[PDB]
Amino acid sequence: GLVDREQLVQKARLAEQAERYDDMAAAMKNVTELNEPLSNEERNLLSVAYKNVVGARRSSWRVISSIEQKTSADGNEKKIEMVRAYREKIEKELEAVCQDVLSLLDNYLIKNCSETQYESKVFYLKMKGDYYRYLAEVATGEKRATVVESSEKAYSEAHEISKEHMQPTHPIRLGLALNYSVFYYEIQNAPEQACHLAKTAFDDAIAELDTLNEDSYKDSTLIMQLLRDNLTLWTSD
Amino acid sequence: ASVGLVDREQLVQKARLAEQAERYDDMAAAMKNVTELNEPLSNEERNLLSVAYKNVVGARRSSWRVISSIEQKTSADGNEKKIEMVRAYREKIEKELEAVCQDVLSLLDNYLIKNCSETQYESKVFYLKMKGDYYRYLAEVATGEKRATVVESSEKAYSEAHEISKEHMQPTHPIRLGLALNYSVFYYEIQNAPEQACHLAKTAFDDAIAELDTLNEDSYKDSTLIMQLLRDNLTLWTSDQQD
Amino acid sequence: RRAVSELDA
Amino acid sequence: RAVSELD
Repeated sequence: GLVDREQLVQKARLAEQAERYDDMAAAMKNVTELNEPLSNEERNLLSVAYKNVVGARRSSWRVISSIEQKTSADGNEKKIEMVRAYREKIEKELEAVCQDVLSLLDNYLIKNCSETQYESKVFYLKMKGDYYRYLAEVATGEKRATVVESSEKAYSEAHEISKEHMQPTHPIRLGLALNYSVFYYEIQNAPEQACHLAKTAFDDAIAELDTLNEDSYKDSTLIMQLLRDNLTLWTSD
Repeated sequence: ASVGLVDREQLVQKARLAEQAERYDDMAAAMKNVTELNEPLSNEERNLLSVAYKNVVGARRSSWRVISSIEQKTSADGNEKKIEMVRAYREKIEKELEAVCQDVLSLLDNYLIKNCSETQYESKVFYLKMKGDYYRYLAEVATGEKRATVVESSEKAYSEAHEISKEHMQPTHPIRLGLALNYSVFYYEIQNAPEQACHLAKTAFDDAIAELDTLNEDSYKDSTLIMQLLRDNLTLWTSDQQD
Repeated sequence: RRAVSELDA
Repeated sequence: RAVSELD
């Protein structure tokens, strides 16, 4: 506690409202680097900043990846090169953001979790799975295989921990199930696992839905919808 | 190869790509490069430039507004540490916003407007309106003598574009309407002169309506779009007159 | 509320 | 295509 932490979180909050996620991420990275635990709010400000920063690049990457595929069919060298290069440019930005977060997760956030801070360990492991997943979206060959494995390990470990020490309605445990299911469908290409996981997690939540507070009831159903929407979409051919 | 790809067609192609990726910084840099080759810009190319820089500066206007507004509820609560922080961050955004504005304005003065031949009225008007827009954007964030100077600079550009468009362009042309639209807004928001704002918007709308009879079905969609905005503004500006 | 200047997207 | 978190 030797530089002013509250100011940094306050800058993060400002930047968020100004939709300036690069600034936001840089503030929360600084907060993280002070090496103390993050509050629930602070966790989310980090999560949100980097999700938006990498998301802008995922969105770009997809638009360009798709242009590259109709373009290559027309066979223009100059244009095929140009598009390939620009896609690469975006890739390198995306990956650099991904390491940035992953490094914070490995070397600060996860590291400094005590054995019984199960909620935090799960949040951060899910996040680690997410960001390796985002690398997998744009990787190919041996590189892809490696980050896919890294994603699985993080999503899997978060699953074990969340199964035992968190209840099935908890937003984080649902969010994990949601993203892990999506990992299965989109990266592993394993629809039956995707669905089983989403279904299981949905059903387990419904069981406990009886005695949910009215506060947490809004939080859980929001995510449970998305599980269902996906399942509906996946079970349709 | 790796995006050190520099010839003119390539650059415009990068601009198009960047635009679809919503990477306006990249887009602006490409079109700046195209401009610096010192040849005229096609209609498409003009718009790519216009669009890139409009989006780049528009992100900073939008940020600047959210923070300026936070600075005003904040100063009422009297916290030094927060008042300073906010002030500093607003400044940071300002300097970015102004830098972009000079970048464009420099291209306009030293390439685009300069290389207009006397009878390229359409281009000279586009570019002068643009020049008025960007000096206007500076005025939004300026104060004191600095503000007065850029407000004058905006008026000169918007005014010259007006003369040229009045004589050599028809009243339904999207560019002449867009100019009227933005020049009217300049009057209302920067000069704080509602009666001129309205007159100009109204005059330009009425003049367009007169010629609306014999508009192609192609240009009919282009002009009405802008004419709506003229009207919307007018309605808004005259729904809080002396009450 | 404000007035609207020339649009784009 | 599928959907992930809404943050």
